[PDB]
Amino acid sequence: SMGEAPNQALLRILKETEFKKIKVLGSGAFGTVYKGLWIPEGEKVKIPVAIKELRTSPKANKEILDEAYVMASVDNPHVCRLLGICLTSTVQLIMQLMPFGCLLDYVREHKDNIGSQYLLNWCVQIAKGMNYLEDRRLVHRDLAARNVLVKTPQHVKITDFGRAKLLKVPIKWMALESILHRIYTHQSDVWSYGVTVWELMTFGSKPYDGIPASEISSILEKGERLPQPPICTIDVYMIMVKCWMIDADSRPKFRELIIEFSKMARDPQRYLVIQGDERMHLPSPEEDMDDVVDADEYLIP
Ligand SMILES: CC(C)(O)Cn1c(NC(=O)c2ccnc(-c3ccccc3)c2)nc2ccccc21
Repeated sequence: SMGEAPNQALLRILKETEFKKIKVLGSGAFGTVYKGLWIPEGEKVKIPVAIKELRTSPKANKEILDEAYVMASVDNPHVCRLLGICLTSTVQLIMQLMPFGCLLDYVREHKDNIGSQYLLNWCVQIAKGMNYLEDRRLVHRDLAARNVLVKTPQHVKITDFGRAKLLKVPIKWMALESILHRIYTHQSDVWSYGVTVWELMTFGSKPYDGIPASEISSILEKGERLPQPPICTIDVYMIMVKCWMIDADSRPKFRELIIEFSKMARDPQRYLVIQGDERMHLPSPEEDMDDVVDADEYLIP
């Protein structure tokens, strides 16, 4: 070809009869998400799934199918992949179940059991997910802690490709040039990565809390950034500050962020100071659960 390489991803279409809905997991601007089980007809397999549904019209269907295109196209351990779609009256996106929910809600609810090792490992895993999207020439355009999900406390993945593109908006996560000039690059995703880290290191504090969205661009033009979280050493805070430069190229690349956070993750208590960091433990690995298989172990030929 002359331009981008051909996208040879498989869009799998699933029957309504192949999966059960168990309960509702959430409802908001993103849509409505149900817990379910996907049982492929001719296989001794049960797959825990999230089933997304909109909150029916041509506008809704076009926009949700664009998201399905992008999700079906990605394949990385730190990115949520689409398992398939279902063509009932309402188009349903069938995704891998992330049992522990989004990372923002997780850090809020488990603040008193989250250690430096978990926080820094999460930063590494998000950076890998984003670096992969950069390899696929994809700008996420909505990276935040709410859009990172938790498969296990050890394993997180990036989600929500409803604004993802090739190379009411979230003003407080966006780079300055995105707010002013609608310019979006992988480096604008780095700014958002910085804000995402700040969310985690503050245990899910709202950025610029009280300051309205219209004040943000002039605040950033003057040079005011998000403050240093109590637990953050200058080493970690410097990296956030580097993500928030005016010059987009002067910000770090995701590959460098993988490197720096993985160096720090080898000696976590040198880079994050948390009271009682040693004694903390988070969980580690009704229904007939015998033939249950996680989607990550269910690979299509
Ligand atoms: C929105 C909410 C309530 O925080 C999501 N929530 C989930 N969510 C997924 O398992 C999932 C998987 C894959 N993708 C998504 C997606 C995709 C696009 C845009 C938003 C969410 C979502 N699992 C939960 C388990 C317990 C409690 C809450 C859970």
